[PDB]
Amino acid sequence: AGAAPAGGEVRRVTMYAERLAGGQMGYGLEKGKASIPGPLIELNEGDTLHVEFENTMDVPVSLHVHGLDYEISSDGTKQNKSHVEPGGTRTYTWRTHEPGRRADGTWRAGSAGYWHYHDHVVGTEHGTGGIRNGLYGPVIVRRKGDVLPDATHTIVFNDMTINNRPAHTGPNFEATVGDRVEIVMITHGEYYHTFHMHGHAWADNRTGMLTGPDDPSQVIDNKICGPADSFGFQIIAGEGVGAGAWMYHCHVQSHSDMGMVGLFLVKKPDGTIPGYDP
Amino acid sequence: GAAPAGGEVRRVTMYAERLAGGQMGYGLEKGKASIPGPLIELNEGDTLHVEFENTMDVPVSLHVHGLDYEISSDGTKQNKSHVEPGGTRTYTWRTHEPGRRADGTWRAGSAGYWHYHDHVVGTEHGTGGIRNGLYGPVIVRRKGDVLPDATHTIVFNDMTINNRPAHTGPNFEATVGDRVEIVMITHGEYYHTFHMHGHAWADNRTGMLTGPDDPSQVIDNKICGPADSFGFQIIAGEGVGAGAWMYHCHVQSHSDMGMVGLFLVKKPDGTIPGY
Amino acid sequence: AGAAPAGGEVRRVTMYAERLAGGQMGYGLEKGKASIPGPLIELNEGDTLHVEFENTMDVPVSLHVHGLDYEISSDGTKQNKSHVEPGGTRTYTWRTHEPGRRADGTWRAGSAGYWHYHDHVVGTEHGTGGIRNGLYGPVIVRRKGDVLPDATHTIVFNDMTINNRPAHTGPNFEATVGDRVEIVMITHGEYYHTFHMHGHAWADNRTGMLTGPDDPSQVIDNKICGPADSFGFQIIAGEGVGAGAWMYHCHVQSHSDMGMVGLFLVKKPDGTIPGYDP
Ligand SMILES: [Cu+2]
Ligand SMILES: [Cu+2]
Ligand SMILES: [Cu+2]
Ligand SMILES: [Cu+2]
Ligand SMILES: [Cu+2]
Ligand SMILES: [Cu+2]
Ligand SMILES: [Cu+2]
Ligand SMILES: [Cu+2]
Ligand SMILES: [Cu+2]
Ligand SMILES: [Cu+2]
Ligand SMILES: [Cu+2]
Ligand SMILES: [Cu+2]
Repeated sequence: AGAAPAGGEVRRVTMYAERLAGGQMGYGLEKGKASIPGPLIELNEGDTLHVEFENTMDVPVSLHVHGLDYEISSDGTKQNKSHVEPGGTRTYTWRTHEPGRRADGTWRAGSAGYWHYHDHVVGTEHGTGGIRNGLYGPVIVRRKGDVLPDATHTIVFNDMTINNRPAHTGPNFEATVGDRVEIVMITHGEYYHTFHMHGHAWADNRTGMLTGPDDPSQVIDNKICGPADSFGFQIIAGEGVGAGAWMYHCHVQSHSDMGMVGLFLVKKPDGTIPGYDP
Repeated sequence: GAAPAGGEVRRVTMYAERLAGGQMGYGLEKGKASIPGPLIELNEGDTLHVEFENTMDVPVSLHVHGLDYEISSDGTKQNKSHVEPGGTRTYTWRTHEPGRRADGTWRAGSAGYWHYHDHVVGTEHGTGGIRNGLYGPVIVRRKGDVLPDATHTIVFNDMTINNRPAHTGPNFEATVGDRVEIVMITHGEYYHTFHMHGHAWADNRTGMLTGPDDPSQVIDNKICGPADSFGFQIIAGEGVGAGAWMYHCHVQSHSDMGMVGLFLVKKPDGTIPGY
Repeated sequence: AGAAPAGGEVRRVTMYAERLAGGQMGYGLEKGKASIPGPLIELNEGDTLHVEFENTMDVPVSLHVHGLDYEISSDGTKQNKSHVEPGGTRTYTWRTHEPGRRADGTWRAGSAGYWHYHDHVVGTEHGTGGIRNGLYGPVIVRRKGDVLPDATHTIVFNDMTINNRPAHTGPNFEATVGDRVEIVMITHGEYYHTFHMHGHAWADNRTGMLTGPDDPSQVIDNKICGPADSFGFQIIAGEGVGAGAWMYHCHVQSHSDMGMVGLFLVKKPDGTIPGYDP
């Protein structure tokens, strides 16, 4: 349960770019604890986040965010001289805003949504190598009153992997029937995909939930998405369908056949998953 | 008219058969398998028990998008709810209306344009069965939804429409004024862009704006990928009159290679001008 | 903020198809002034446009429009024998309508939206050769009260080009901070793309702007699109982010690396751009 508070706090966080095993690179909030996808960044509309960023690698890296407000000096592009030299540090500043009525009378949308950050300088001047190595992460910006979940899982379709994992190796995620589960879904690389969840549908809008009986957003369980698209939704685990090993996968047929599959294990209260047998 | 509130327990029997030259299909009676398979329509609240029978020499399953089912009705080998050659099984699909949850949020109803397909032929994601023609449309209506005079199903399965040979349509006929409903499904390996000459729709659940407050983009072109489903209703010839109105994938090599047909909109006397 | 009036005017223009340098083809409103993309046609909901069209080329060409009302006589296809022979002429007629309640109580959508026109006859019966050559252009149909921009810019992703240009030639677009800028984005050809704008987001709906605090459309800065997709939006240039050279690009990694990139040059009031090299 819960709802998002009105935002406006100034926050600081340490971020590191680190080599990981397998030629992979990752972001982390703590030295030695980088992860792919990188750490989830949660902000409420109006918050400011000062990211004290350190590049612990032997090659330049950058941090570039979708959707938030930044001045060009926190762009994370080499083109604007906001990348980070090997061993260097720099403070990237992100700002967010509430919606509101402009003086001209139009409506200014807020920053709330499902967003992401990624490298922009490794391999190419668009971060093609660093994205491919794992330098991407989720950003959620909440509007005041937004329903909060019991858990949030990030699913990144990165070329032909999920979260840079080997073919047919999840990730799986667990919930109990009735848990309010939040999915952040991000795509990267060269390929278009279609993201599909067995047993669970969501609304194709900002929060993934219909606002009420007046909301005309299509209700879907299958969504085409391409490089750098990002969306999210919230579902009630097992709602209307019960416990089980509920597949999610890319529905591009060869993509699922070659490994782009994982499991949303929905448990009964006693912890069991009927008919689940790997 | 419009659609009623649902809550009926419906039954249907569905067969999977082989068809000419390696294709495979679903049907309501044997020897009558079609590609795409039979349209299933429900009202939110309805339950459907599909008495399924596999008539083929290989396993098959029935898996549906969007509807409520238990893990036992998955239609996946993974959960052992596939059907062995010659075997039978009853799949149960449920639907629900929208309403406020216990937690105060709004729960979406089942209404939408959906589809069902095989999941075990060729691969454990049904790649061979989908290619062969094992897919069909499902419509679930909300109470009050306007009913059409006709419903046509267009599936973009890899480089074909409805598994037909290149440059063979299908065409669909209507008369000016008809309320024409289109179920559009995509399957296989390619993205596509579905496009209709002369008619636009709203990019929302019904394909029609709710009213003057519906901000949905109005479009005549929509990108879709494998297992995307959507639908819409148009008044044929509205504002444009009768004639042979093209629809096609708008990916240029795709239309060029034959993903194209004609929506033949007839004058009340039955003649299509310029055709 | 100035607004679109109600429509209902009958407008007339002349349009020519002409060969252009580099084995190209384009539309223009005056002989010898064709461009790629073709001239922007703007209509108010309910206006009619009669296009006095001439084919100055040695192959059949045509004019086909998305989104607008036309009879098969102006369909623009060899199917409905509405193409234009070499040297020939023809008058194409487009109509638009306002929205309203039908007899049966259902709501008829207006013509308002971001649309486009292209050839349908060169190369094949689907205009593949014409579209590749540059026979395409934008159409904006405005609804009464729609907010009017200070400038409109058309970005067409045509196969692996922007506006048929060579790789890494932009185009760039200039604005001043505070300007209300309108983007028209059209895709053509064989491939999918994902349009991305640095520092500026918009609403995934008809206008690119949220109606108010009840509009649930997702706010995005990244959007997958395929051949003959069209959408548009207005942004306040630099809002929340400030002046600077703001990148836009296809976010498919190999597409950006290979030059599907341009610049949204947002200038301070004095015309300078921080950190940019003119
Ligand atoms: Cu970028
Ligand atoms: Cu995929
Ligand atoms: Cu499914
Ligand atoms: Cu990006
Ligand atoms: Cu599946
Ligand atoms: Cu296609
Ligand atoms: Cu068209
Ligand atoms: Cu499926
Ligand atoms: Cu066409
Ligand atoms: Cu591209
Ligand atoms: Cu960006
Ligand atoms: Cu077209």
